[PDB]
Amino acid sequence: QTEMDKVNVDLAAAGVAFKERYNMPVIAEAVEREQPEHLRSWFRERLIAHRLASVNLSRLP
Amino acid sequence: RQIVLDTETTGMNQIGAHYEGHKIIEIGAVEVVNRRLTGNNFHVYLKPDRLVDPEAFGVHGIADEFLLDKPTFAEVADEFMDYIRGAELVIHNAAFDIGFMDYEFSLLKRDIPKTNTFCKVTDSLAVARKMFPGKRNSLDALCARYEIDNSKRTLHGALLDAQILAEVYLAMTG
Ligand SMILES: [Ca+2]
Repeated sequence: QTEMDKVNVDLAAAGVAFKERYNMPVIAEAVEREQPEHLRSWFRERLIAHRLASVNLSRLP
Repeated sequence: RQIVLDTETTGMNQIGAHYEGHKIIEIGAVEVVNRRLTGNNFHVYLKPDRLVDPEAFGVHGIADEFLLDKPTFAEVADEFMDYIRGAELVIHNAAFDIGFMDYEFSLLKRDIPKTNTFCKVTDSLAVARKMFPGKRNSLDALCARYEIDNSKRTLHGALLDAQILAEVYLAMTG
């Protein structure tokens, strides 16, 4: 159940990427409350991995 | 063994095939044996292969960048198939989920027959509609009705709905 919390961290941390498309209601500060300090170390890296992902978006080929 | 499922997708189509042009992003299923939770829950994430629908995003918050490293339906095709093959599929508005499931199955081009041929598809909405005719029978509606909390749950996503649906299912058939 340990990774059950961990996997949710990646979910919330992905909301920061939607900032590049703020055409819809997206509370970027909501993730700051949903993500406790107990996972700040993981969230820190999550931001790096996600901020680089929004650059390429998806890209299948 | 009873299987409760809730499949989150990249939005739905209002016209024509509600699954055409869309993909599955999250699969959440819970296992119920002897009216008790065994803990054998199946929670996996899939590839969107496209952009998440604006409406779906506001529903429970899901970003495309989150389903990037996650595997696709092709990586868990047999895995999920064996998990539900020859079992009872309790879903809310089965026409939605099953439609997407079979859709993805055909995309694999493995001659895989419709899920309804190897699994007993039973809709919980139909049951609720018979019990409460003309009343709101949504998951949140039934949740509040049977005094079940779906807000203070750690499980986020399809797994959340699946868990709730399981409780509702057992409550109605209790
Ligand atoms: Ca759901």
